[PDB]
Amino acid sequence: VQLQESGGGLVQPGESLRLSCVGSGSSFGESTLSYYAVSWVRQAPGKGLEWLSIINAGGGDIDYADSVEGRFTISRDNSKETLYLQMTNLRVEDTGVYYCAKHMSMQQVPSAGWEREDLVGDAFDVWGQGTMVTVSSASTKGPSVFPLAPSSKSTSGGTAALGCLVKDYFPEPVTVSWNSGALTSGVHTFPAVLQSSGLYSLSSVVTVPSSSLGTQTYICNVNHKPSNTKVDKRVEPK
Amino acid sequence: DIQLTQSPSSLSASVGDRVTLTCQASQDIRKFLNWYQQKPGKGPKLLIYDASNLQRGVPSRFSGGGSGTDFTLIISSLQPEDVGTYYCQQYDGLPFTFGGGTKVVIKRTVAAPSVFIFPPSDEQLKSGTASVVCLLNNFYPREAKVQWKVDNALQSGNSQESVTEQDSKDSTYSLSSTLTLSKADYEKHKVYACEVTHQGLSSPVTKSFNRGE
Amino acid sequence: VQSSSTGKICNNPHRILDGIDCTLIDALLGDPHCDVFQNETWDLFVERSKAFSNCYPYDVPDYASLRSLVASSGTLEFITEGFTWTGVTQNGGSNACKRGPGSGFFSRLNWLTKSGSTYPVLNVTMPNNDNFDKLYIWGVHHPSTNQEQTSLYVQASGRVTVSTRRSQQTIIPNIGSRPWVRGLSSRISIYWTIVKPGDVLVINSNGNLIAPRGYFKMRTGKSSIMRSDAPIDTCISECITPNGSIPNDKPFQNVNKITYGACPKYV
Repeated sequence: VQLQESGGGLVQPGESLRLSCVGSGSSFGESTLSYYAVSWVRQAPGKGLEWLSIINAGGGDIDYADSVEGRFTISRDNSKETLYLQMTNLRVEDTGVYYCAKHMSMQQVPSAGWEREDLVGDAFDVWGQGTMVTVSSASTKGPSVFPLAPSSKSTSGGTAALGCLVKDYFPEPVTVSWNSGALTSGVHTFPAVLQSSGLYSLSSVVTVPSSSLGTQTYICNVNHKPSNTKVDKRVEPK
Repeated sequence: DIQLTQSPSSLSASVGDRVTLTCQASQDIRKFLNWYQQKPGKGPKLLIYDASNLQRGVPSRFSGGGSGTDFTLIISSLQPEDVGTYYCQQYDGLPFTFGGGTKVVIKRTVAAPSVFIFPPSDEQLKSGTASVVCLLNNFYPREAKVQWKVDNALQSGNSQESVTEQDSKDSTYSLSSTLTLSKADYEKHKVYACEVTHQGLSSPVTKSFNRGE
Repeated sequence: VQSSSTGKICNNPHRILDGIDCTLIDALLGDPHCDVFQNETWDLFVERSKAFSNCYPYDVPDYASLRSLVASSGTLEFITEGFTWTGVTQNGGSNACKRGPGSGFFSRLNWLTKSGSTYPVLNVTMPNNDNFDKLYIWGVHHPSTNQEQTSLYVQASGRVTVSTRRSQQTIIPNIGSRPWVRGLSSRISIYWTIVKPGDVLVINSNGNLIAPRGYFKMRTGKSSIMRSDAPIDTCISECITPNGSIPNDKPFQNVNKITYGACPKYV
């Protein structure tokens, strides 16, 4: 089994937001996600993991954490192999990355009509990539992309450095690749920093040989999903 | 609600060191306890389930032990890839909780940063602001001092730093300092300099440029 | 010759137990809506036509024999025993067999699936050190696909062997679709085993076992079973038929070939 989350985005304090999680593939036997109990787990920026809610394979035996009880509703559609976490009355401190996480012990075999009477709720043997939820009052803003050009007399050792400055966006995150993912060696994408303006700013830099500069072409593809932004900025010498 | 306390909160050891992480519990949780390896910028992955059981796929060098309240997660020979935070997790009773965390870092020898300076692009000045970026690339240790000078005058309260996580192959860090100022103040001065101090450098390194050159 | 009936089965002198919505087999196994009949006794069990099953879909190879044996025993007195099912998950249940709000199963049966990723070869033994006969009720799950077989019991082919010194039964489960019954193509088949004094029940299986939870105390008395829709009444009548209680004063009768008690002979 593999998992993937969706539905995450920006919302205002008090609003509602549904998160989905689709399971795909087969584990031991040919068992899909609908054989298992799953839980939702979040991680606030720079904090630990917080368990939210659990649901048994068949949709029963649901429990919550005190932090989200009364507001959040966990639910599943096994015909679609999907789990849902409806969130209502959201607050600033609900901000973070939300994970889907499967408990390993098999809880049902739907085609057979078996159900384990005890909910084990043991180890989280499969996790999704996670989906970013942000609760604020600052609305979406797309990034400006500026080239960081390799200069004359830049040579430290026997290479040069160039990059992209991705400035003034909200909320997190942006993603950066180079040459459509053709270039990964020597790339560093720095963590975003919160400015005094309340907008984020970030840099991506890469080290390439001096002889490349004229002959080869270096473009940093920047994606910001919250504002539907997709820029492809070419970096050349000045 | 069951609290889990991990120890240490942060650690450093060399390649091939024996590493000991512990998790202590608010009460008797028998052996209903797991461990997880969160790598930087990635999701958690199961290492140990049910106190002692190694997960299929996870290296043999990782092991688990304990019961009741005390539990240990050992790395018999720490590797470059084994960086990132480790969590313990319990499921004896609801609500389920995790530990505070143990961030693990690799200790390697001194490596001096290569330093580069980048002027603001013409596209940026066009939008009424100037960012000057200084890059310190692939160095160790993490602690390094970056000083901005504008016409040789020491700058403060106007530049922001960012640091990459410890690289999974060679265990170095990289760092950027961004000097932000208005187009007006940028055009007022000529000489822009980033001066770097670091253990691996015998003496402080300066990269500088003159505006328009 | 008696050719007429009252239309009502008299509740004396024999102890009559009205099955209402339950057959005797459903009562035996512990279909949730038959739980009231746990540990009950009878001189005559009365099966109504309104009876139905509401548990996991099931059949009994040789239904009529097991039914007769239990009916004649005249009691459902169960005694749970400590069966040690090492290395397998116990108490499997189903939405097809609800008890209260949650999923359940036959109360006298123990559905053993895998534990972790392994189903070991079970081999338990249970001696009869009492002076009376024990009736054990067990079964075999027949999955509707191979996917189901390997999800529930690991091994691609199951096997259930329940035996005593005298007799032995080995069942190989038949993997394939049956007709759809309450949303389930799969089935359980029920088998039974009698264990005399000094004899030893031995169950051995590498899959598909629906295990027994204990035994039923066997007796030999005047007890029996009858299919009838005639209601019960507060009267006295020695002879009972399906068409109702009848006077036995006359030497013969032709009300019904099936009777219970001190009755006239059928013509």
